Amino acid sequence: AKKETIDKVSDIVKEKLALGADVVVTADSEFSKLGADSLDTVEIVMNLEEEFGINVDEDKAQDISTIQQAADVIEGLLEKKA
Ligand SMILES: *OP(=O)(O)OCC(C)(C)[C@@H](O)C(=O)NCCC(=O)NCCSC(=O)CCCCCCCCC
Repeated sequence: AKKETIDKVSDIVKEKLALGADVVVTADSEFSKLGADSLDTVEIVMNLEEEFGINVDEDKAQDISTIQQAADVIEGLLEKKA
């Protein structure tokens, strides 16, 4: 995934887990480290699915460990369609 796609996901996540002002997010930052809980984590994918207009199961998003990890998977879905 490019730096642009990462910024979009990071922007939404940091905002979802906090204000994003007092929180630092990186492509190497793990979702668990950010504090993303079960109630939050589900919200992260929910917003991304709506923002990116895609659909992904939580089971598949298991290989996700960092922000970019999800970014790469999402980019793949976009390429699949159209
Ligand atoms: O929701 P919470 O109160 O945290 O409940 C936790 C729970 C008690 C259910 C615990 O037993 C639990 O987590 N069970 C499920 C197994 C588990 O530990 N899952 C961890 C989820 S973390 C995860 O998936 C990290 C990546 C998240 C990616 C989200 C964005 C993906 C976009 C494609």
